[PDB]
Amino acid sequence: MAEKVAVLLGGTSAEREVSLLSGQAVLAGLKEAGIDAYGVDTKDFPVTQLKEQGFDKVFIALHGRGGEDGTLQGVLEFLQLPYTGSGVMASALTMDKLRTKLVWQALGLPISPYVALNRQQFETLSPEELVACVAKLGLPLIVKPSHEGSSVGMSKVDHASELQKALVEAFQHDSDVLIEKWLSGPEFTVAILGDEVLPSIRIQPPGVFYDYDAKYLSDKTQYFCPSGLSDESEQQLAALALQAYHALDCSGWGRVDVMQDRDGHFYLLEVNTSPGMTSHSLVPMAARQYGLSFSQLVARILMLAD
Amino acid sequence: MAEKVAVLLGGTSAEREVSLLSGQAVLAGLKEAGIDAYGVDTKDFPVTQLKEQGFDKVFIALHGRGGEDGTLQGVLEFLQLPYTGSGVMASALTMDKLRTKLVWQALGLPISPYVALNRQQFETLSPEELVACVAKLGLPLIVKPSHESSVGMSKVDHASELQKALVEAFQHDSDVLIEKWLSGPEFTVAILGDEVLPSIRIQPPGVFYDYDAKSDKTQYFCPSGLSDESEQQLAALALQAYHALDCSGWGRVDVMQDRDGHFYLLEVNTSPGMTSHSLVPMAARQYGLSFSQLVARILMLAD
Ligand SMILES: Nc1ncnc2c1ncn2[C@@H]1O[C@H](COP(=O)(O)O)[C@@H](O)[C@H]1O
Ligand SMILES: Nc1ncnc2c1ncn2[C@@H]1O[C@H](COP(=O)(O)O)[C@@H](O)[C@H]1O
Ligand code: NA
Ligand code: NA
Ligand code: NA
Repeated sequence: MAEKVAVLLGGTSAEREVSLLSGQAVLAGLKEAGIDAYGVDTKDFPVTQLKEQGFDKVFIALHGRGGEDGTLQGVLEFLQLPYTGSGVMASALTMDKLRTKLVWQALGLPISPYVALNRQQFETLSPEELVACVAKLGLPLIVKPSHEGSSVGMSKVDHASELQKALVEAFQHDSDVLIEKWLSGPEFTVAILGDEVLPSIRIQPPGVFYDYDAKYLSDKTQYFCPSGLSDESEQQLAALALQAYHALDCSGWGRVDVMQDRDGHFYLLEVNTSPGMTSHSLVPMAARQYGLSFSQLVARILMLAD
Repeated sequence: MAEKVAVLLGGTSAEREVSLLSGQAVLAGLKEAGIDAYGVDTKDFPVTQLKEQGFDKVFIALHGRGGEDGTLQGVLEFLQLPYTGSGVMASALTMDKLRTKLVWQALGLPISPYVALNRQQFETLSPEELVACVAKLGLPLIVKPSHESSVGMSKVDHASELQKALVEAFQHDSDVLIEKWLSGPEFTVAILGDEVLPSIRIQPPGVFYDYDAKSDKTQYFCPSGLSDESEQQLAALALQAYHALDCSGWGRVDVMQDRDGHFYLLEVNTSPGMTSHSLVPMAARQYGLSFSQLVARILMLAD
């Protein structure tokens, strides 16, 4: 019989409202393609019952916790249902910004100079020792929790005297914290669809961070596709992005986040393994510039689930 | 109302028979400690219904696929049931010999000199170019799939044997590793929470400690023969390796020495065997734990 496809949407993360909109858009595009798709709001329906309900394949339009972090991927693996996007390991690994950075560094891929600190060091070290620990990074600094957490707990530290309060804030959210040399920007994202690298997008957040307000709420964020990069720089960025995505064992689709420093060198930030899928979200924008309609995009993502 | 504990055992992986034994043992030990535990053969009972069935906490005594690789951990995270051993990421990461190696490498942890090949490379490059890729490693070499001790491993003694090995490895995975051969001896270090248990020296019948080994020629030595000072160095290295991969609860770290007596990290196993002939129970005996104490302490680390 024809495949019955579940579009997982909404859920219970902070990104619920955006996921409802992703899932709505995905459903309409699947419908336009003639795919027998059904919206499943996982706040109300347990994912562990999908095989029992008669689904054959899963389109993941969830964002954040319980959607893009390996938990859901593990449930679908247990159910033996094919599903979109990256597998368990890559989905979880991409949430862990420390271990993402370790993998990339071992491979020789570029990341901003940084220092990692765990809670037992933080409790053991004085403020002045903590300042000395990061002095090699210069000023300003970015301090963040190591794990992805809807953008929370990050600070830009302009003076050494401010480090302590930034560490206290970050350690409210995670027991590993990262202190990074500040990158000037600009910021970019590079969508990946199976083998294919899509046109980059330049991202201009309204504030210091491309955070939850910037990504999902504000109209002040600006995006540029094409990005403005030269052909030679676009080629270099594309190859870098694909290397970063493979480094983490990603598959199906995703997006790689990159920033430049003052001299134009690219640095890798992270990979998003369940990107927004509203009609004007990044991946649909990159895909339209590449030549795919929204419908074709979601059909392709789904064809890559096997 | 005492907590009701499921001991997940058997399942459907290649390791099912071993897992039945591990599970049987675990179940007996938990009950011996006063825990209200039940055996649950996951071949017959779906892990998705554990909460519906009234279970409060889970001891995972499954091995291999669907047991120690993150998939089960994802289901138990969804159900919000506390469980033994490492979480989703560490459980999955520890299956990937490549990305394990990369994490350890970036932290400055000791691993055998190696060269990683992806498939683009195998199929592009000619047999002579591939010999040349790994020249700097010398001889002899081990060739292995990045996932799965199972199939696909070779020992390569001359450059001319390499192609054959790369072909056997690439039947099984698209990241393949070529490493400098380490002389041994080989050791394993069980970790229980924060505590490192006494090391075990492992003498396999042949070249690999690999399943047939995990024969009845396989020999284990505990004490391992290391000095107190080396045991301390090993214990610290092992803990660092385990924490590097985000492991928790318990597990086993596999390490080898080289010709200069330095230790090199091999892998971390996140759901170890618990049979009468298994390594973690032997280390636990050596530390002065009963098997019942051992399993209760592992369960106590689940919350
Ligand atoms: N080292 C850095 N320097 C400047 N901006 C950063 C840095 N790290 C993160 N950001 C900003 O914070 C956002 C979220 O950080 P992250 O989740 O680490 O990518 C990025 O998309 C950037 O806008
Ligand atoms: N580089 C190496 N040199 C020597 N023996 C190895 C090497 N790598 C693996 N082995 C053997 O193969 C077994 C399984 O390897 P692994 O799956 O990488 O942990 C180990 O327990 C060792 O007995
Ligand atoms: Na992810
Ligand atoms: Na529109
Ligand atoms: Na594992």
